[PDB]
Amino acid sequence: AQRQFFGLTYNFYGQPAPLFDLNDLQELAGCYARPWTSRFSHLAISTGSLPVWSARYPSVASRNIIVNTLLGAHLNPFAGGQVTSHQGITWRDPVLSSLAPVPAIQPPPVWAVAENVPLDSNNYPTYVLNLSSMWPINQDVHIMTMWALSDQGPIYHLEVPVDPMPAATTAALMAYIGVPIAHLAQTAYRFAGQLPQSPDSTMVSTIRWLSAIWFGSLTGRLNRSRTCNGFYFEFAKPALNPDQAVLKWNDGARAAPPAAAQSSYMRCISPHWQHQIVEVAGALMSQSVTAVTGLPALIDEATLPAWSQGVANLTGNGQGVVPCLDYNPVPMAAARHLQWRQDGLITAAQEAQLNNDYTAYALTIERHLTAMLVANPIAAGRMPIQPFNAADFGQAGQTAAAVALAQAMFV
Amino acid sequence: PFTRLVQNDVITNVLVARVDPAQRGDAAVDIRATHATFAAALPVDPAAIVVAMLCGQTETNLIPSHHYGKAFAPLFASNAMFTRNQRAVITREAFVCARSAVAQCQDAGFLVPRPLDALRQFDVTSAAAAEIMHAVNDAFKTAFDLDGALLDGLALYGDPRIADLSAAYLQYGGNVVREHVPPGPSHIHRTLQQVESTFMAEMNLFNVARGNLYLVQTATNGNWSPMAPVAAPPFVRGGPNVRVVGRF
Amino acid sequence: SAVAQCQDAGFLVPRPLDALRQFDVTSAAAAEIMHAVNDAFKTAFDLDGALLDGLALYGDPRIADLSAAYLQYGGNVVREHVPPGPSHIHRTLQQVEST
Amino acid sequence: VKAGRTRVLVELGHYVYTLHYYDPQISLDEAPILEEWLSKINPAGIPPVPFCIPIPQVYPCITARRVHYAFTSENNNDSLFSTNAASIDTAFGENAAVSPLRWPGLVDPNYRVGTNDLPNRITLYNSLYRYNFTYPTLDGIMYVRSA
Amino acid sequence: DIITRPTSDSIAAVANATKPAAVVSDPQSM
Amino acid sequence: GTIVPRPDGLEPQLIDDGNVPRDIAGDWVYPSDVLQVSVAVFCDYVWPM
Amino acid sequence: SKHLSAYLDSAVANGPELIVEDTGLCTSFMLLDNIPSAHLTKELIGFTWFMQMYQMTPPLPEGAVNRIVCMTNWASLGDEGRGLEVRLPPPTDSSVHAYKTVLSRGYIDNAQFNPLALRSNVLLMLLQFTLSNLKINKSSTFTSDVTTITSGRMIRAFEGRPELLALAYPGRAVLPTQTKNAQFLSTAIADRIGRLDRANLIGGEVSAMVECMELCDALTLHIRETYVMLLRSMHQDPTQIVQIVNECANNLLNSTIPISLRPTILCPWFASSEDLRLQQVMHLVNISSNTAAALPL
Repeated sequence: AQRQFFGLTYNFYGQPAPLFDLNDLQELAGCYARPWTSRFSHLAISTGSLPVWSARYPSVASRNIIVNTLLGAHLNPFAGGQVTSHQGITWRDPVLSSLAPVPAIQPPPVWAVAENVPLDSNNYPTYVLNLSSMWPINQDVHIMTMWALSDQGPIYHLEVPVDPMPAATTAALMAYIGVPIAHLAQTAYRFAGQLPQSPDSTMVSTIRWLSAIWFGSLTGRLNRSRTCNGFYFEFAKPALNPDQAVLKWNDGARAAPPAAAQSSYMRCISPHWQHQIVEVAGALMSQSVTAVTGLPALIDEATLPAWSQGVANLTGNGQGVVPCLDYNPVPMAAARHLQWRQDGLITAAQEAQLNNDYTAYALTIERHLTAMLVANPIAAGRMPIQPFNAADFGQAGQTAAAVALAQAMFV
Repeated sequence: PFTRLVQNDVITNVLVARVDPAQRGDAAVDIRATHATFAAALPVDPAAIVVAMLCGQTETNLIPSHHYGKAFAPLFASNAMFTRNQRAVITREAFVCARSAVAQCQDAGFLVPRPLDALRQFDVTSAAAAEIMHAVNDAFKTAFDLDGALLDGLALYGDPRIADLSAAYLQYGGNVVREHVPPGPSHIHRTLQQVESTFMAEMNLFNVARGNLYLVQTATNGNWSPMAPVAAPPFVRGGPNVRVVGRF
Repeated sequence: SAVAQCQDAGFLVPRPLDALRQFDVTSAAAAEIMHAVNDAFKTAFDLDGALLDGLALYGDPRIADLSAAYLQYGGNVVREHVPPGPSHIHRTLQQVEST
Repeated sequence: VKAGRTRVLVELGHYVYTLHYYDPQISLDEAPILEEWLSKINPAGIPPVPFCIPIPQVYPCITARRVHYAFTSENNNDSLFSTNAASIDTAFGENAAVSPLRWPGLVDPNYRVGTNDLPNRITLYNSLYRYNFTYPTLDGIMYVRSA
Repeated sequence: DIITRPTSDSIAAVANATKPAAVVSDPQSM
Repeated sequence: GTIVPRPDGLEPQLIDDGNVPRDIAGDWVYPSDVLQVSVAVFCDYVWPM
Repeated sequence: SKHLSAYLDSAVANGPELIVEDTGLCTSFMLLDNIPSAHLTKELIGFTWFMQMYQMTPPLPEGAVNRIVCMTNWASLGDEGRGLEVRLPPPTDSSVHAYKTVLSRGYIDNAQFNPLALRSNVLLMLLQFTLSNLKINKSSTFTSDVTTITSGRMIRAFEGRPELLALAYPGRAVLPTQTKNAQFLSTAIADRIGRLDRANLIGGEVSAMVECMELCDALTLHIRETYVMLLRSMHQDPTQIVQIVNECANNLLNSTIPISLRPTILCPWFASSEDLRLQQVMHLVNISSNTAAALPL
């Protein structure tokens, strides 16, 4: 298994306290139930089936964001070795099974508020001694950290080995053909979440490949013309709703393995991710792999927010550092369409039309989000959506480098 | 755990609780006074044991792996092991929903969202809770076509309002374990919350209205819409010269 | 050729009858076209047994150019196309359409 | 109250209502209905609140002046769909047309697939997925025989 | 004879489901 | 091919493709489709004219 | 012998009924003609028009007054239902029986409702509403229409239930004489109908998954999509299944699986330990705790 993890709590965007009200906690972690594997309990195949368009939690990412903020107020044992209370609520037991209002006879100490708190598993010995039951904490803390480390989109990791796929993964994928991305992401989250597993497990390699294939198809390098061992992802028409992808297997030409093992970190540079299910699912799915296997290497600090500079066990600028790339969906879509034309899947006339459709679609997402922010100003004390500026929708980021990586990743 | 000759580690009781002792004033009470204990014993004859110990023999050239290979073959041919998994899931959903239902009828409880709190609910006695819990339990039984005992036994003490599960065992040295069994993250419970939220807006579709009712003589001759009055209501409560009847 | 001339995006064939109205044929629609042509030929040449049925009964009838291939474990793909030789009936048929 | 000297506000947060339509061309008094309604109120419980609404007409008619007593304090009229649907126009009665808001995915030019307003309003025409799952038995998954 | 074949039932069902009457008797017809 | 009957003795009208009723009298262009779906009315209000 | 036989054989079925499929319409609210429109034949001729005289079933109710009411599974063509329903009558009736689930039986009169217990009864009714809607939106055969009112897209032909076909797609209406219904339907966008996209994996096979738009309310749609989401949550790949079985047999009887495309399988056969622990504790609570209970065990 993996007997240790490191983490980092969220950042207050100038506000003095963590951003969530009692109702958020009461609804998102109430009923005295275990909160430790709930991230997919409020997701589905598509936005149309979800109440993400209005009222509280008016975004795809909204619920998971608040969850992360909520956890930041109660992860003190991995920072100071002691359970605490915040606004009258604390854990029921040293195992951190669930939350409850504080007892009246012997209340625990009140938590002193702080932000961007580094976390070590070793600070709380009982965790390791009860690893078999406290395992789910590992995954969620990792997820929270991977999101907390970045503004705009969360960070996740990619890698491709020099070897071909093992047979076991091939058979597993051959049973996941018609599945949409969201369902796939759930299984990955469900797998790593509920009991310890060793990194040398078939599922671990399986999900690792999925993240690779998803990105390769996202960049358009993997298509009906060119596929990874026969697999690739298919994206919905931009004319109706491009926020959907399904797995496919095909008799097209198979891409050759890279000359050397490739790996990097990724994130979305633009606010569109907050209301785009494929981004959320892809990030969560990829993060699940790193959760069970740990971080392969320190993340490059060069292009990260100020609070992310030089975080112990997480970020670095030395030799043993993996760079992190980022992209904007709109330029990415244009690149994907261009690759399709060069592969001959479409004509030039179609490519122009696809760009117009996707840009129109993205504009709606931006228009919705920007209107939603002023509806929920962060000064209100809870953050349903991460703050941003209008110019953030126009950043091209490192998109050119990103497609270059896929170029080298699937030769 | 099998203890061996350790006097302080001898386990005297194995206990289970149907009710959270925190709700009632039993925070710091003897574990035996708060959890029900098991009691069972089987009297075995030493003579039979001794013979079995001394009269054990097998085939001359047994290969255990082969023998067990044949023996266990028929036992893994069907979905038998999986039905219990499915029942466990349904049990989880049923338990959470039942707890959610009862809590929303009390003034407060296991901290759970209360979208319907604007409606009236006067009776909060344990009898009402028991009736509610049975209704939920029967509803699940019908929906998923179950026959055995589901969610029963919780009402054994007759007060579902504080129903909660826990187990523990007691050692002679005074050591206690006291493990908790909280439910996992259900799906239906979240949907039901969403339904209630929706209902609080679209209640008119269920022949249910909101607000007060007026009674004024009006000899109209033209259009008359009682459900959608166009004028402001007259003499809202607290207005001038408006009187509130006595409580008798 | 017949199926291609009824789906106005299909395999490239001269299209003398495009002036005529026609809703674009789906997979199911093309099957009926495939069947009728099949039956007409078998009637004309008095043939027993299957001649073209598999194209209509299974898969998408909207064919372009048949091909067979096998996949090697090393990732190499060996594909063999079978473009038809010079037809004669097709030529005169296109002439009939034009006139 | 029937003498027009008193006005009563019955306080009740929510309740079940009942309608009773009537022809606006003939005399009517709502008093008997209310009196009947009062005749069934016990300490145990109450019957649903009644209401009277004239049937909308398709021509300018002569209406008999009739008396009403009961009416609500809010707009509890959401369940109404349309009036005189099979007619060219509603002349006298209240004129309800099919509100586009419940059909964004059918009439809105700016409708996008995958949107709704679920927590606040219900839309009747949407887009959805459908599936064709198969349920293989255990032996359909693996080689079931001895191993 | 000339070749014909029935369409698939689903095609026929939809077609038959939509056949308004050609002549309708109404009192106001010039 | 909707027509619009009107009360008070005004003679009926027909829906222009710009979604505005127009008088029956005059000149008109019918795509085959609208005729196939509105022949029942056409036989009673347009054809007599 | 009953207990011993029970404890020894687990192949006694009695499993929860998980797979329920609907081929009808994913809606729970029915448009209802409450007050019929009058037939005029002497005076006021022409003010109203019925689709009946055109041998057509109107896509919308055409009474004098029309209402939206809650009726679960009113269009549920296909498999048999869960067995519990919610059917409110039109508001011209009592509709009180739908709120007498609890605290009403021996207490209030038949023609009343308990105003002091409203919240509980409402909650339970909504619960029944939720449970009744737990189905799977199954696909069905699509086809194009060769008629004049075609939009270029294929639609879902409800063979044997033509009235469903008329109701499903109001856009396919035929409109004479500009009634209030026509004044609304005439604004319908042309192509907002029928199949939108599909996952076509195997040549000549039925599409594994399809996306379309038709008559469907949001709330029921949200429920059912969650239900399938739950089902996916308890499913694992065959590689997992065979590994689990092999482990259970202490790596004896090591079987394996074939390697080929398995397009649309679903094996809801698993759960989490917490659920197992919960069921285990609950089962212990159900049985008696005396020596006469553990003996068969």
